Amino acid sequence: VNFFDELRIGLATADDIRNWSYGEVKKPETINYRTLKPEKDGLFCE
Amino acid sequence: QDRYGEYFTGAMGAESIKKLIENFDIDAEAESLREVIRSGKGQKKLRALKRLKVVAAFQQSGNSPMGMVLDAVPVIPPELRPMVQLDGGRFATSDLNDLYRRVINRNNRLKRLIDLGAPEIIVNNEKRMLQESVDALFDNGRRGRPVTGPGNRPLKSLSDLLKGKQGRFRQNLLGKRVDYSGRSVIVVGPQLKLH
Amino acid sequence: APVTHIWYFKGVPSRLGYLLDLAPKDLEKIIYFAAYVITSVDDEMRHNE
Amino acid sequence: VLRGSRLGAVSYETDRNHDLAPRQVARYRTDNGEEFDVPFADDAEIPGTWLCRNGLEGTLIEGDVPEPKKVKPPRTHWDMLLERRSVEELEELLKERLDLIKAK
Amino acid sequence: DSVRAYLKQIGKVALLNAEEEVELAKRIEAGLYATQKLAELAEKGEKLPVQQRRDMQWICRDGDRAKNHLLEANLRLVVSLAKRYTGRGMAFLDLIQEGNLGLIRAVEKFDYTKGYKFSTYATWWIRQAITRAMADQARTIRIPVHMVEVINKLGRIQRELLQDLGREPTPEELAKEMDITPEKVLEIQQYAREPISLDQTIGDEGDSQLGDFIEDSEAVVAVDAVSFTLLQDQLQSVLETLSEREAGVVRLRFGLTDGQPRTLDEIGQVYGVTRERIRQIESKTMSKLRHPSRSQVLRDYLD
DNA sequence: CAATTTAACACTTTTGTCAAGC
DNA sequence: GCTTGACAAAAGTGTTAAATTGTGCTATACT
Repeated sequence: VNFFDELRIGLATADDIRNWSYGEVKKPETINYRTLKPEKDGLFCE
Repeated sequence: QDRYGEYFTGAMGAESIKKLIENFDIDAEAESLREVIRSGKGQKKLRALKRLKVVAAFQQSGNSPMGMVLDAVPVIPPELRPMVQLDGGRFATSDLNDLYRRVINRNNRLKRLIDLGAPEIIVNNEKRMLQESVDALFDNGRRGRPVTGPGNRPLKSLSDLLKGKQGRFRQNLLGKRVDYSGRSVIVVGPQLKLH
Repeated sequence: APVTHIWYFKGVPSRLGYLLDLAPKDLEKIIYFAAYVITSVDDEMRHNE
Repeated sequence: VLRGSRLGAVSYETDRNHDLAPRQVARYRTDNGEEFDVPFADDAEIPGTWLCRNGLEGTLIEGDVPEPKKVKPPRTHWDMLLERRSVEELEELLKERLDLIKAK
Repeated sequence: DSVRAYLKQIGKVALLNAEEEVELAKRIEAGLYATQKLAELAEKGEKLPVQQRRDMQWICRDGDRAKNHLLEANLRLVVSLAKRYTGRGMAFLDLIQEGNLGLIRAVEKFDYTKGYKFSTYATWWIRQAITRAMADQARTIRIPVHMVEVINKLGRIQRELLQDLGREPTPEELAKEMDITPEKVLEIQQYAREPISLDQTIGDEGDSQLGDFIEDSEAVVAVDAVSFTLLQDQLQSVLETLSEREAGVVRLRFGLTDGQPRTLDEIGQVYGVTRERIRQIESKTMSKLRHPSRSQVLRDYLD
């Protein structure tokens, strides 16, 4: 690290966005009200 | 469509734009604008010159222009939009994880609504809602009156985290608080040496 | 369904319109489902009949 | 002034690759043709289907046929119409409607 | 607001009269039967004549178009109900859109033989659809439907009791009406509380937001982080002061070598001696270490 | 109302333990 | 320095009683 020569910014296509991700968010829930755990496929899924 | 549907194609919404740009040739527009500029005696020269900058910008660097239409959107990592329980059990949450929620809702309903083949009067309204939700997610207020949610305050979009006084481009250059530091009032020491 | 990136629709100038050659307040109707637009006309096919 | 915490806690342990958990990688393919890898422990019991990055429930490559994973069929508009109309009534309905289009 | 486009677009179709609803429903049923006939008869051949085939396909298309028209003419009903439930947490236009999904179900189930108007039946389906939608989607932290209903019941009872008494009731007063223990209603009230916005401004000015001043309880404390390592060394130096014969048992017993504690029997997998003898060796080593000659070396690390 | 998950409980197996004495 | 017999406490294994969660349907008429 710290050997950076330049930093470039450009348009991102759907392929790049799909490559960055580790999985898609299929449901809107975030955390369960009782056990306060992240939900199976929510915005906070582990 | 009923009379002549076999010899023409039409569409509406962002799908129409995607189909329009799919087979659009960049070189032809650049050459046409360049020729109009060469024939500069026409008053269209100014508008053609204004367009040519963007057209050449897309004409160069090889990257395609289809990136302006999104078939998928990224999700920021959770801890940059965290949900934290304050002392006493009361929860505090960033606005982002609400905006995303809307996009997740209206999308799913659409994926349901299409399955049962609802009339276009409903499917097109659903698509309009989905696009408006995405637009509010990226830049809230660019549409018009921004979404507010709880209270009567606008919800911070992604762009709002880089745009205003608060952000990683304005607040980052204003320095950071540091450890191994202190502060105190001063009095005159006449017996001290200069160092 | 695909969605346009708002940065390039309401760019002032609208880079999208400048690229594909439609003026602002026209793409606005296109984008938000308020007006139809023809994406292809088969000139040879229609001329055949 | 006020304090809070994330949904988890921190651990101060230090060790590194000098401890190795025996692991092997399974291979999956999805509907659209994309392929993916998943490292599992040597306890294995690898599942026949896995939810990959792209969101498609891909299938393992080693087996000729995966676990059937059979599920009940869906309920559709005819199947619910049949719960209120007898086939004998539908026959008469069809006859009645065919009479009008036959009029011309 | 920009819902006006939907209102305009649905305004181009006129309402149905009492006699058109039955016609549309009967057409839908006939078209469905025709489609199912064309689907079924293919399983055994049974060619139909070209004229009958075309007429039956026209019947199918007419049924589909009649279903679409029936949905179109009744889309106006959903907004009149959605305007009642607006402001409870979900967007007005989302309310309308997801009530439409109950409207399709109402059209699916509606029949004319009962001799009732389409509105009479469709209203129930639209209302339950809107209720379910609001219950599921109205909160950032999802609350199952039955929990939402009990919360609403508590709110309803509390409002009346506050209007009567003139002040917020004690939990037992609400319990006397809920037929559940006061602590139960106190827990329901905790479940009901909404999260606050982390981005809200603090300090009476736009200087900063609340999130900028939350102290993290589970922080990586530096002095502890190093201190533990020192112990993990110091302890080793004490264990290394023993003979390997003694040291191995403790290192295996508590899992120092690989992080997994081992039962008395499993230590014998490399040492060979029986579990009781391993216990005796553990006791010997355990008493030797606790002697002051080695305790003082690391006593004060416990805090 | 059906389906799913949590827990309450009986039994089996293992883990820890004392003394004889080799 | 250590094996063996014998015992009780702790903890896995499975059943199932109870608690929680998801889902379809309510037909005067109401647009």
